[PDB]
Amino acid sequence: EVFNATRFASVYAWNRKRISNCVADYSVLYNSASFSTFKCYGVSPTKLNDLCFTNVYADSFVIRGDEVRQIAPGQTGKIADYNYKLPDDFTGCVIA
Amino acid sequence: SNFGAISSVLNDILSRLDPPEAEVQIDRLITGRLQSLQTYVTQQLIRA
Amino acid sequence: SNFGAISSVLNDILSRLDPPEAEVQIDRLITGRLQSLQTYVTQQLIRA
Repeated sequence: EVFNATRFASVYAWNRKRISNCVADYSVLYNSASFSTFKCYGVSPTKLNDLCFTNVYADSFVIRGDEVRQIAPGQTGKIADYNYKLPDDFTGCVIA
Repeated sequence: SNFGAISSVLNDILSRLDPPEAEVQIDRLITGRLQSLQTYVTQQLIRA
Repeated sequence: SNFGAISSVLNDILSRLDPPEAEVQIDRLITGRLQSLQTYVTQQLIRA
């Protein structure tokens, strides 16, 4: 329901899906659908199983391909200024 | 203290981030800890 | 002094650049002024 779905929200009216009390794994996501930019800031994608997070928030939204670089801690533009902007000391990363 | 970084201890960034990417954060923590150690040594030398 | 940066005071870089971009320049000015202050109090402690 969080990856490879058919209906998402917008960039200003996104939903904060509560993902907690479960086994959050990253190695079981490559068989569902291919990911274009698996970039992650502040956390490594290979160290997701060694550690354990708490109250994972799922923010899903569909944007244009030209705005894929604005989702970063400290960018500027039309999404990083007028829309949901990632914090500076933001832990967590994005799957697009 | 973070010394201008995202975390304080090196074990935190080494557990969440990768060494090839968090190398600048480790270097800032080492230089920050070395500066505090140098200040404490100079203070102890004056007290001695 | 610039301490290895493009300007001396933080009010100049904060007006031409954004804080998310000029964060490294402000950090270099802070650790540069802190090092000079550490040297000044060291000389003052020796003079005292």
